[PDB]
Amino acid sequence: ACVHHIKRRDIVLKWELGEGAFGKVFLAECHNLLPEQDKMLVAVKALKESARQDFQREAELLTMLQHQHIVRFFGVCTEGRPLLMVFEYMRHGDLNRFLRSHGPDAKLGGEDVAPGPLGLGQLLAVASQVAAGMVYLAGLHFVHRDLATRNCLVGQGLVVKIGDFGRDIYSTDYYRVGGRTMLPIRWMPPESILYRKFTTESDVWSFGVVLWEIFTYGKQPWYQLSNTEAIDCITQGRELERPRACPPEVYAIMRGCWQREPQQRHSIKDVHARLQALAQAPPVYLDVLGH
Ligand SMILES: Cc1ncc(NC(=O)Nc2ccccn2)c(-c2ccccc2)n1
Repeated sequence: ACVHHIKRRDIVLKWELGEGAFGKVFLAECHNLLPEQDKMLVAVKALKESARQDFQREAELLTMLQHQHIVRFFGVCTEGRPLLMVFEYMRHGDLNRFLRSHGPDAKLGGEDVAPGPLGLGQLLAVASQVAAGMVYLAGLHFVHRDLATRNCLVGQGLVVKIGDFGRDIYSTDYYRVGGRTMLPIRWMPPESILYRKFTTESDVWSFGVVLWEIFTYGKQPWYQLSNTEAIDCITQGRELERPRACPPEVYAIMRGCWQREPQQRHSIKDVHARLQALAQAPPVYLDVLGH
């Protein structure tokens, strides 16, 4: 257990940010966490609570996964109750709400983003960041299982990072099975729905769905269908349409994440190289991509 610890006197709760079942998230002030910083803002998760052993293995797993496009984990506070998990605070909240509030369906302030809906270059910078995080996880042979824009965070400078939360204003993004167990069906490949198989290969299908969410400005995949109607066409080989804001070159990336045969799909190292090239592309080349 190389899990970093924090003393409860070093954490000062300000107010709530989010809530769930196995938690509730607070914005807090943390002292002596990072040198030269003195005091910094963090997101503190107070746990529900015998799942202390479940919490410990989860803490050990979050310590292991530390990268530039993975939501930073600082440590736990085991001294007293409730048990606390400390993470980095992300000014813009989750990627889904960020997309919806910077979309054509938004009513209105410009420090990190220009007026109006996010541009093609911004949307691609957002997609390449999520891909870079998936390259690291696939590299470590880690299978996410819940890759969606509602599980990504956006920080100062439009830095996008991957996490895994519990949500609850995103209940329609899940299909309730055994009165407790939930599935993000709309984000799952046929092998996961039909055979209950989840691998690195299935994560690229999910990233492909994330790519479609980015370009639809956070709209739900298969929104026009119910959960069973969604399972039918996912298992029957039906693909999501090209988003209005999506150029054909990018739709070619999504389609390649959606090759039914898992082994016939492009690697995440590939998808990332194709997205990084488009994000780092000059405006002249990108203006040609936009029609
Ligand atoms: C309004 C708003 N700002 C920031 C947020 N979170 C973070 O800055 N970090 C973080 C880290 C780990 C787990 C959850 N959140 C959240 C939020 C709250 C609950 C769950 C999802 C996101 N919401």
